[PDB]
Amino acid sequence: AEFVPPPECPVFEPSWEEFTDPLSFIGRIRPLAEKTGICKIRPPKDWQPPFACEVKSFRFTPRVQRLNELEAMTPREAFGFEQAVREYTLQSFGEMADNFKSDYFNMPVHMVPTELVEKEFWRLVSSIEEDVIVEYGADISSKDFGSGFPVKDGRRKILPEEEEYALSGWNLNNMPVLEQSVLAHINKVPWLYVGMCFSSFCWHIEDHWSYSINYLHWGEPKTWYGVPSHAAEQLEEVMRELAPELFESQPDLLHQLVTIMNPNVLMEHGVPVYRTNQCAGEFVVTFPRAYHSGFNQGYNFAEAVNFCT
Ligand SMILES: O=C(O)c1ccnc2cc([C@@H](OCCN3CCC(F)(F)CC3)c3ccccc3Cl)[nH]c12
Ligand SMILES: [Mn+2]
Repeated sequence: AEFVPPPECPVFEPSWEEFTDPLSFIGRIRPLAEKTGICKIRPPKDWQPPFACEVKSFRFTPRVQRLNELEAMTPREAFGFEQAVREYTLQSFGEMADNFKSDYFNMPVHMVPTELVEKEFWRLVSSIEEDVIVEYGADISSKDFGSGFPVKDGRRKILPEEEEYALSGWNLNNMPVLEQSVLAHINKVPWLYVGMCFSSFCWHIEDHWSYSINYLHWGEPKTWYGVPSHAAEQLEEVMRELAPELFESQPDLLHQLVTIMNPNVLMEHGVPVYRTNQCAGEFVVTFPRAYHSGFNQGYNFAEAVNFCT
């Protein structure tokens, strides 16, 4: 009945020598990590970049997420107007996020086990008797208020001890993003995610089957699920069988907007699924054509970008 957590994805703790070049390190761990779709990378203990976003002016209107919107398809009066719209600052969103989680679980936010949030999230996704609605500060461009990493673009002050992180190859602004093609000779910045408890992203792969790298700057963990690329067709077949028939004929780019599926359903159909809790200061790398999904344990701040090799 209750959710069965998938097996854990690989976690790498590179030494300072191995941490010199990201693409070199990802290329070496590839024989294992590409068989799990996702992997987690813990930087050395003394690698701690500062938070370089413009906090005072950081404002956004998050998207409203109804956890059980797909199950509800199986209409309500005045549908399409369920939730009033709120604009937040970073502070007011965190106050809302902490108040929501502490009130939902009736305990301090840091005392809620990650396994309980995970079990409750997937129960609410399939629940028709309880309509839980959360908000997600998703797809906030790093050009709006700056990246979470320090950037030497002469827009915000950089301290001498912070210049190492502005020049680091693990700075998401310094990842290679230019794909090779003939059209590139004839003729992208990171995105930010401000999460709260139960805010989520559904199953998808990246454009051009690209790699992606994800960094959690601060906050409560982000729970991930990943499927290796050799099982990509198996996942799409399970979707074709069990996803809502009204969305069956939709192209992949549109279907991926609502490809919500319990990982146990995929595992029951023979699809290998791996999980991880990405904590503050840790990287998550997704490999080409590796389907991934997840949700946030609480108030946190993430940065993500697609990169090419
Ligand atoms: O939230 C995280 O941590 C996280 C980690 C990894 N991948 C994702 C992907 C997303 C979301 O956007 C995907 C599509 N957009 C990607 C960025 C873009 F600029 F190209 C514009 C299109 C999303 C997807 C499905 C349902 C809800 C949400 Cl919110 N969130 C992720
Ligand atoms: Mn993604």
